[PDB]
Amino acid sequence: MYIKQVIIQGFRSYRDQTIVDPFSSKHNVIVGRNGSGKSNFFYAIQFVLSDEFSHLRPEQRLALLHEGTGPRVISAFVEIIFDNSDNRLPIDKEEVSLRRVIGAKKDQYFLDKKMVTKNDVMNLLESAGFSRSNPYYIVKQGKINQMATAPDSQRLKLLREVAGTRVYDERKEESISLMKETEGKREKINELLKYIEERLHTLEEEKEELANKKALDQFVNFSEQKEKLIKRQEELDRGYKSIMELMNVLELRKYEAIQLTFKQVSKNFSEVFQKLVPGGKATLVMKKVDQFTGVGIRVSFTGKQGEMREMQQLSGGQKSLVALALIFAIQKCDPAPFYLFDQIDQALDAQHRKAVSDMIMELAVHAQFITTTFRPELLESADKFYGVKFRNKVSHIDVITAEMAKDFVED
Amino acid sequence: GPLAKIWLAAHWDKKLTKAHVFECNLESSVESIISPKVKMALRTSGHLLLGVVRIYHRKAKYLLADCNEAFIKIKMAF
Ligand SMILES: Nc1ncnc2c1ncn2[C@@H]1O[C@H](COP(=O)(O)OP(=O)(O)OP(O)(O)=S)[C@@H](O)[C@H]1O
Ligand SMILES: [Mg+2]
Repeated sequence: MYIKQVIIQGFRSYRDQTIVDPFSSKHNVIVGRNGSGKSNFFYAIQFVLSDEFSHLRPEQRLALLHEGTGPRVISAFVEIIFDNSDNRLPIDKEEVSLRRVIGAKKDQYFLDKKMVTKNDVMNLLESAGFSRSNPYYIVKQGKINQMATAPDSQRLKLLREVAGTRVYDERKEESISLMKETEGKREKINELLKYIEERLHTLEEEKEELANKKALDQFVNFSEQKEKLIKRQEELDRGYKSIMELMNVLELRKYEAIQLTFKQVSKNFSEVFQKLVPGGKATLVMKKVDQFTGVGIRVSFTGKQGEMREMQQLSGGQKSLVALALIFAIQKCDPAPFYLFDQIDQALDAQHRKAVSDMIMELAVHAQFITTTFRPELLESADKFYGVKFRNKVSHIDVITAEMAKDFVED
Repeated sequence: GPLAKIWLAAHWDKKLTKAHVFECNLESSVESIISPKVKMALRTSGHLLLGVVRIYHRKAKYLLADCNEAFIKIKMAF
C-alpha cells in the first residue's frame, strides 16, 4: 500500500487546513525555498507513523502546535490515507484513513474515523509490512552526514540493529510468556480429562451390572464426546513439541544473524555502488558480543585499482554517495512500501546527482517515493511535482508542472 | 501461503475466527517457518514464532472451555 493523500491542520508552519493533491504511486518530488515547509510536511507523516513520536513529552506537544500571530491553536491533527488496493492493510476497504490529533493533555488516533489505541496502530502497521523496527523508510540529510562521517564502530552498531537480533529476542520473550501461560491451561485440561475419564469408567460398570437413568441412556454420547477432546489434547501435546523444535532452530539462527546480514548487505552494497558509479568498486570490511569491533568501507571510484581508499580518506561528497549507497543496500535487505527522502543530493555534484536520480527511477516501479531537492536531476525521474510556498504566516503546498519545478531550481 | 494466517495472528489477530483456530495445523505452520521458501529476516521469524504461539494458546483456550462444559454436563446427570 502507498500514501494516497495527506491532510494537515494546526501542525507547525501549517496553520490553516491543507489537503495535498493525491500522490503518484511512484516518485513524488517537492521543491520550495528555505524555511518554506518541506521538512515540516515530512514531520507530519512521522507524527502519525514513526514509532519515536508515539510517546511525546508535554513540551513536544507544544513544539507542534502552530505558534504565531493569531489565536495560538490548542489542537492539531494529521490524516494519512493509504491506498489499500493490495489488501496489505488487513481491512476490507479500498482506502484506510488513519489520523492522529493532539493538544496539551490530549492524544488519540482514529482508524477510519473510530478511536483506537496507540498500540492498535503500531500493530495494524507492522502487519502491512511497515516495521517499527525499520528507521529507513525516511532519510534526512542529518542521517547522510551522520553516516558519512561515522566511524567503523558506529557502522557495526548498525548491522547488529539490522539483523533484528534484538527484536527477535523481544518477541522470543513475548512468546515464552504465553507458552507458559498456556502450559497452565494444559494441566487444567489434562486434569478434567482425568475426572471425565474415570467418571465415565464407573458409569460403564454401572451399565454392565444391569445384565441415575438419563446419564445411563447417553453414556455412549459422553464416551463419544470425550474421545473427541482426547483427540484435541493430543493435538496440543503435539503442537507444543512442534513449537519447541521451532524455538530451538531459531536460537541456532540468531547466533548466525550478524554474520548473515553482513554478507547480504555487503553483496547489496557493492551492487548499489557499481550502478551508482558505473565502473566503480566498493566493499564492506569486518574488523577487530564478539571480536567484531567495526565495519569499514573500502571504495575505489577510480575504476578499481591500487586507488582503493578507506572511507574517511574519501572526498566529502564521495562519502555522501557511499553513505547513500549503504542506505540503498540496507533497504533492499528490508523493503518498505514507501520511502521519504529529505534533501539527499545536497552534497553531490551534478553527475552523482543524476546517478542517484536514475537509481530512484528504478526503485519507483516497486515502491512509493516522496522527496525534496534543490537541483533539476531528481526531477526527471519524477512523476508528480509539488511546490511549497510560504504566504501569510503559513505554508501552502500545491501541484506544479514539471517546468514550474525546473524554472524554480535553475533561475 | 499459510504464513499469511500466522502473520495475521501475530499482529492483527482479531481477524481469526474460532474455525480458523481449529482448522489451523500448528504442526505444519511450524514446518513452513523452519523451512521457508524465501529465507526470512530473523526479525520476521520471531514475528511468526509469536503468531504460532498465539494460535496454540487460543486452541488450548477453547479446549479448556469445552473440557469444562463436558465435566459439568456429566457431573449433573449423575
Ligand atoms: N511550531 C512551529 N510553528 C510555526 N512555525 C514553525 C514551527 N516550527 C517551525 N516553524 C517554521 O516552519 C518553517 C519551515 O520549516 P521547514 O519545514 O523545516 O522548512 P524547510 O523547507 O525544511 O526549509 P529547509 O530544510 O532549510 S530547505 C520555518 O520557518 C520554521 O521556523
Ligand atoms: Mg529542513
